[PDB]
Amino acid sequence: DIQMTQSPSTLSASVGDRVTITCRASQSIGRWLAWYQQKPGKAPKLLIYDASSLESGVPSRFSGSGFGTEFTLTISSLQPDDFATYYCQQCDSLLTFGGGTKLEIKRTVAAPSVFIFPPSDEQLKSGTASVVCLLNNFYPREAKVQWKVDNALQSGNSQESVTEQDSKDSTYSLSSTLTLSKADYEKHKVYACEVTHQGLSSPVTKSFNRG
Amino acid sequence: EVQLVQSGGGLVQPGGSLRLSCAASGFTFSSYAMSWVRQAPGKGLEWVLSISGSGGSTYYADSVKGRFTISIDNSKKTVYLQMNSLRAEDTAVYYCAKSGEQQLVQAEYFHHWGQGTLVTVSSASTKGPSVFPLAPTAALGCLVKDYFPEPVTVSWNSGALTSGVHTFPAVLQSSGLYSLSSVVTVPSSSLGTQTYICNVNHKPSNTKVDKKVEP
Amino acid sequence: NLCPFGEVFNATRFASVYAWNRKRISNCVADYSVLYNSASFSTFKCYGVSPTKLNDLCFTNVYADSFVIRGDEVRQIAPGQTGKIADYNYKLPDDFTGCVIAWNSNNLDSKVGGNYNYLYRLFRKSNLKPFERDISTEIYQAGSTPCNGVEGFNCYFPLQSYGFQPTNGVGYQPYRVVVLSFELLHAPATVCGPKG
Ligand SMILES: *[C@@H]1O[C@H](CO[C@@H]2O[C@@H](C)[C@@H](O)[C@@H](O)[C@@H]2O)[C@@H](O[C@@H]2O[C@H](CO)[C@@H](O)[C@H](O)[C@H]2NC(C)=O)[C@H](O)[C@H]1NC(C)=O
Repeated sequence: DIQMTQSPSTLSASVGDRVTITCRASQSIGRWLAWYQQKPGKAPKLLIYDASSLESGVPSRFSGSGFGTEFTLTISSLQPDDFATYYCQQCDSLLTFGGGTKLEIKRTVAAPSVFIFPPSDEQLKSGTASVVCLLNNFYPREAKVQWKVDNALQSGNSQESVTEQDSKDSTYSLSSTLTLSKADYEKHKVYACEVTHQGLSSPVTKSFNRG
Repeated sequence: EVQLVQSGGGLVQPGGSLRLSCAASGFTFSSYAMSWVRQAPGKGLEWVLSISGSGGSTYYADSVKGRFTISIDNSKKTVYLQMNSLRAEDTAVYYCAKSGEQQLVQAEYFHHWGQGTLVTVSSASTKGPSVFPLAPTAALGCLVKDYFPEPVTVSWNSGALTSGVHTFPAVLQSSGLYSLSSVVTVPSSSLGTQTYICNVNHKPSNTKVDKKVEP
Repeated sequence: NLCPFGEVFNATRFASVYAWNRKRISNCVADYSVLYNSASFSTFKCYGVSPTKLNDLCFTNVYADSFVIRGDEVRQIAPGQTGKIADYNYKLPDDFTGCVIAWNSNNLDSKVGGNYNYLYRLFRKSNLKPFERDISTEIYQAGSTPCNGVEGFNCYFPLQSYGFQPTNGVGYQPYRVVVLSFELLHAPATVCGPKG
């Protein structure tokens, strides 16, 4: 098959900037290449095809270039509507897409307010225990959370969820939920979530001791 | 104007069958190769099938080859996607897409898209959410756990408090049920004065649960 | 005003020969010697004219028809030819005045896996007249079974896909073609060579 690899996977820019996202093809695909834009939960929109042809009714700030293996999409003077995920696509051998490049709003660096929530008594009657670590209104999006029950490791028991970039402050928020059985939950006392993120000099761990 | 109107879809048991429709107007139906593209929850785009303007050439992606069928009804200007032996990895929004000029036989590019159709492949049965307090500038919230199918709509104090509220993307757990949280960071001091109620609604099960979060 | 032959010769996409494109060039100056040497042309055959002599004439209109055919069919793009292309897709008149220009476009128009979107008409009730076109994609019903727009038994799609792959021998690789024709009428437009 022909694989498409886009680069970078995420890009941060401001209104007015000029952006350049790249798409590399495992083999030469000549001019058989197109770019699309997708907002979350909406149909993609075609922007460029045949490497360099502008689709009808697409703003001219969008241009495409490349022939063979290395392709480039260029937005000259960015605008709000342009913040989106972008996919390239080849049609030289069947039809495959690239993984996509997310284009996000650049804002000033902010640290997350890290909150920890023990499982409620109501749920502990259910037989399971959901402990929730919350990180609120941080930027950039990258942040690492890890749980330690009695300073252990916790693996495969946590799941995270991240909002999209707010429109007000342009930050992100994230939840990490740790689901354990009431037996294991009642079998230790030191529950902590440790967060590292660029707005923090040193990682902030938030914790409690059950009971 | 070119329009692609999609019909069908919804929840289907694993191994089941389902057929999707795409009703075309505003262009010459036989002048363009037609395609389906899907997007699995939180992933990018996957081409699955195509058919030529004349109906005489069909092209399949291997992940659906042998299970999915694409077909044409010219009098209705409609594209059908017949899906058999459905697996869970087939859960996705399915897009109908029209190709461009000089693309009579092969789809090259996708110049017009349908609005998308959720196909959910799961053995789970409909269930209303359990709601648990996330008790506490401070933060508090509401854990919305073990519901199916999506969606659930949360609001705080009947939609009055919308400042500083983040309701997270739901996660589908190993049980096949969904889970999500809705948080609110409120200026403290109100921790002892204001009274915070969260408002969970799940229409597929006609369940309405309002839970009071307090210190 | 320089004639926009770049838009013709260098178009990213080219028409299918069955749906051959025509562009009218007017109100401009063109150097046809420069055009002759602008690229490597596998053929460049003129009738009634020549590049060097075009550079000294003015015409009312120049039409540039363009399309893709396979290598061994370029020779059907000539006055008085026969075959599938000349009969059913693109027909020059016996008294043609202009130039036929072609070059190998394997790198641009083939696909690893085949390009079936370049087509030619395989049959037609009667031959094209000169510069006539036939763009119908209608299925031909050969029996009583209705086709409802679908190929099948007794239901013949009249367009054949070339299916261009880079591995093809030279004669089956795609060629882009531009046919320049030259017209003098009692009209106000003028398309002139540099010394006309
Ligand atoms: C068709 O294009 C060629 C090439 O043009 C250059 O290469 C392309 C890939 C694209 O990037 C163009 O924008 C480039 O300008 C033309 O050949 C050039 O002609 C100019 C004079 O007009 C000459 O100075 C250059 O050296 C030529 N370069 C090459 C590589 O041949 C050609 O003239 C165009 N055809 C017509 C009919 O205009």
